[PDB]
Amino acid sequence: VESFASMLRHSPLTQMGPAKDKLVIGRIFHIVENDLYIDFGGKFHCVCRRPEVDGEKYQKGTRVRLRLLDLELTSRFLGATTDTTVLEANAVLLGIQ
Amino acid sequence: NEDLPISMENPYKEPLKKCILCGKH
Amino acid sequence: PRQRAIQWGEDGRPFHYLFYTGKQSYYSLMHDVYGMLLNLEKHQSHLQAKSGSR
Amino acid sequence: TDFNDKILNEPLKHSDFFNVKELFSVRSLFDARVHLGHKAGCRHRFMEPYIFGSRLDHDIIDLEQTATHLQLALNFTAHMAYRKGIILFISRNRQFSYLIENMARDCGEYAHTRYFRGGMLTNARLLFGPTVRLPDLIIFLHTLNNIFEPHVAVRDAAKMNIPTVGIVDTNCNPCLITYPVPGNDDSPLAVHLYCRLFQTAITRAKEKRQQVEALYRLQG
Amino acid sequence: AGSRLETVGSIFSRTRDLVRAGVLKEKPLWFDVYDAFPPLREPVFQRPRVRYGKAKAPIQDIWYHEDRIRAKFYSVYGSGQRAFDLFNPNFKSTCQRFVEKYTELQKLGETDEEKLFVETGKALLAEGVILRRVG
Amino acid sequence: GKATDRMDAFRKAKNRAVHHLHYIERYEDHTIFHDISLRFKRTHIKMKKQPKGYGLRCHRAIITICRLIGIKDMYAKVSGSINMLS
Ligand SMILES: [Zn+2]
Ligand SMILES: [Zn+2]
Repeated sequence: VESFASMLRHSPLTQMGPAKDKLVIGRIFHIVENDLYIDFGGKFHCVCRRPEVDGEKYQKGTRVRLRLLDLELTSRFLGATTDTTVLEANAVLLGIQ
Repeated sequence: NEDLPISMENPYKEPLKKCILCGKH
Repeated sequence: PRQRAIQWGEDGRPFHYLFYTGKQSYYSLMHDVYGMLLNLEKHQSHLQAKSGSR
Repeated sequence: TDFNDKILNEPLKHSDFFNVKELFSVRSLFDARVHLGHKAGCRHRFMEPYIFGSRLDHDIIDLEQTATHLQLALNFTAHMAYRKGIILFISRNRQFSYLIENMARDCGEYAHTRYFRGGMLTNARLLFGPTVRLPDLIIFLHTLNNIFEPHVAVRDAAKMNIPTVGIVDTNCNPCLITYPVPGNDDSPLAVHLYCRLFQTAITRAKEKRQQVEALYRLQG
Repeated sequence: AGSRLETVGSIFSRTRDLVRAGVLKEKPLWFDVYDAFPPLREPVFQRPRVRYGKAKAPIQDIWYHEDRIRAKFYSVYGSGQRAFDLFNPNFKSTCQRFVEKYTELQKLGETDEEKLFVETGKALLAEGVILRRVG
Repeated sequence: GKATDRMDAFRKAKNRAVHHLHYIERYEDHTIFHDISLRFKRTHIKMKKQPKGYGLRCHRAIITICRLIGIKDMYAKVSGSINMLS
């Protein structure tokens, strides 16, 4: 009896509303000894560099806090028929858990 | 059934920024 | 010189998995070293969580 | 041999011989983040009747016609591998190039997530040798590569009369694809679903071949 | 294999006309697999165009009253102390609980929105959760 | 085809033409169905439908390619530019 509208009407991405200054939790899936790719959810993921404090604490599978900005964040140019996609979210990190 | 999308006034819109002297003479 | 062996039989299916790409052994070795790299990364993560020649 | 061709055309009369209905669920596709899409500016032209609506400049791919076109694509790839077919995963993407190549090796298939040169499947008479059996089926999990431009393998497939079952998202060109299906292909947990559904299709096509080999071997 | 003209149209009709001619005396297997289970649209080649004039995109959006409720909630208060967990399909955050309380109070029978809003606020304050708002 | 020698150019043209084929539906294998009035670049070609009791009042190359295809009764008319490939 479950249709399609009721599936995304109660979806978290529709409950959060706008993606501007929202407290979201994420996980770590890949580290390139410099960046902490946080996969909070959705289509893309967030990126951030290693902070000066708690460097060894953030490992693969660390629950942190993010401000959650634009999910895709794209912008068209002058002479471009379409806009490019960076596949990045870029959210400001807050604290631990 | 009654969960169809309705095109309304489109919320999530903050008041546009005005000038620093628009409200004065 | 070392003649190139035949990788396909009478049925037509090649014997190597990564054959429809020009280079087969090079890409297989690349896949193997990438697997070894990710295995070493997983082993290093597990170790951190559970604490002449040319 | 007429008996060898009659046993192959028997499951064609059935609307769902392999039973590909219980492989997915109406609720499992929602938890895997499939209905998601890009922005409203990067939306391709041939992508209007495949989108249910927008959610703050975010198109939502409808799962109603998605599951309809998905079962018609899985059933098409099932009968190909059943009659000694050759598949090829061509998806130039630098994020999951390891999981795609291993699923084709464990099941005895073929993958191609590397750089595409020039005269591969087109000029096969002076590259791989004299006569080479070209793959009669190419699976495009990621149509757009790392430059945002339609790949050349989908253009050369229709040239040599070769079908292609690809996964079109919202910024591709689903014109030369004979079995398109609107669906996201950029989420980490989403691409693991399509890669596993294609693995289960092999376990019901080539592994199910033994069920019909014993029927013809009774005579000699 | 056969005709190398992909700009004409779909491959099904071209292969059918090539087999019906007499130059290719071999029935393809993929052709039989295709005609055994036809899809819904022939893969024809259509040259993309660019919109001009009054031609727009006939793609409707998705909006509800809950969006306006959450907008008013964010304008009055702001972000809650609970973090959104997108991994849980049925994750009830602060905004979801707020809109559920709002709709279950509206189902009664009142016309003033400010009274319902302050009633929901007092109810959520006296329940247990304390929304640390700004001054 | 394009090459340096005549025989090599002919061989290249044949090898490229044996791989590029089309298909034309014919009414009774002598005349096409309806009449088409289309244009290509600056070559306005227009043909009609003729019964079995009619000759071939088309261009030399047009008559040649229609005999190669299988058309025996057709009346065409070209105007504007006089280009072969177009
Ligand atoms: Zn002003
Ligand atoms: Zn792509």
